[PDB]
Amino acid sequence: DILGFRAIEHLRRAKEIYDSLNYHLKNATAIEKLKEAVSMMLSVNYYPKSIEFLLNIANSMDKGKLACQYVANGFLENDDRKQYYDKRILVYDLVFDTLIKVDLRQKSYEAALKYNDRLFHYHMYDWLVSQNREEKLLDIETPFILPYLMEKAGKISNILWVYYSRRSKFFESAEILYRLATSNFDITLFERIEFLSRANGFCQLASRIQDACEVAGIQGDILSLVYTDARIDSAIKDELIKTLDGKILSTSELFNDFAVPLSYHEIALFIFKIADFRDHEVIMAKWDELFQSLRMEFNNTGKKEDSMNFINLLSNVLIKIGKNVQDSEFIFPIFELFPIVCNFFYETLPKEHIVSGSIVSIFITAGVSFNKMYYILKELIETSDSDNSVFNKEMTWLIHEWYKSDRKFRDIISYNDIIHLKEYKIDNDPIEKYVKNSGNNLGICFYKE
Repeated sequence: DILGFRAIEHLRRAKEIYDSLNYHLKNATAIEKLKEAVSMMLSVNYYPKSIEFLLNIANSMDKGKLACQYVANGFLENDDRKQYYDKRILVYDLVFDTLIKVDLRQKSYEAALKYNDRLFHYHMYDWLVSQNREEKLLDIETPFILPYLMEKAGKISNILWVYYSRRSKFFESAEILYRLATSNFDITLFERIEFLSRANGFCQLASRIQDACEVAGIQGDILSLVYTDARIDSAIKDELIKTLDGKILSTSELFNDFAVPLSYHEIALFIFKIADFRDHEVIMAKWDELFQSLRMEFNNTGKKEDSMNFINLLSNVLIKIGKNVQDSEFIFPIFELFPIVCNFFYETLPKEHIVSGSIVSIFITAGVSFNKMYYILKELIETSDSDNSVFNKEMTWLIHEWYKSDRKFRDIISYNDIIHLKEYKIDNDPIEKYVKNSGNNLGICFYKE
């Protein structure tokens, strides 16, 4: 009571004016009263040691660590008495209310920070996030910053856009953006992926990250299609869109709840690759649909235009999904597929609109090497007892396409020994001949630039 009036006087004399400052410090050791005392401290620019004062007082009453236990329950019953917590917050708030006023102003911040009190920092930080000084957190090097961010991990995206940033160590950063992308709060794919584009960049984890990138991408495709697709209402779309941007989904869900009812057959195919499906029948069953749908939209008038136009778009669709699934031999059985393609070509287009090379150029452009494409075709020719009039024209086009594309190839067979082959034959084979003399070493795979 009186001791308080005396302390207030000790600070009153200081105001009229270092000694009285010490008399105020000691005066403490001995609520709205406690505010007043400070207000006068500051009149003489007494901030830094004012804070310590306030803090020391906060620690002097709890003496100690009882509030901490109250929080471990965070209860409304007496828990480890709430009173202690409710008290310190008031002091804390005053430490903030004063910090605000410092708006040489850095010597007052590095006091609070450079001061052992978890609860305080936990609350200083909370106080920083409130007035959006979130980025300032990224400039804090206290032993209590780390845990704080960790605990508050799960607008938390700020805490996390703060965390993966925070970590200048890549492992930890990535492990964060991963969960960031696989989380529950609404976060568009474009960011879910940029989280992965980032997370990936830093690098079992790789495993789960890549998988994610892949499945995510598929949704992006399905999503892009739902736009163009005219079989949908914009609200349906939207509902769907909500589901697509919103998270990564079970493949079977992606397949059964989308690719099928929406007959996006390329998708289902690409899915097959990632999931590592192999059942030839079902794989081919899906290829069949692909071609059969393609057929529906075509308009055969016998004109050289509609033919080419379709040839193009057809070659286009194929090369796309081709690039995506070519590296798989079960999703991309070139031996079973190339025929079917040619077949698809003639079964639809006027024979006179089909040019030698139109079919094979697709696989080549898809990402298949000249080397692989060659042997498969050669087999296809010597395996069948039929005419092979079609494959021959293609092979003829292919060999001519290789020579004029690879110097390494012209270095084995002369321009003379190439202009001869107008239609392919096992004995006319310029490659077969060069092998019966120099060996079967055609050098590394030659792809299309």
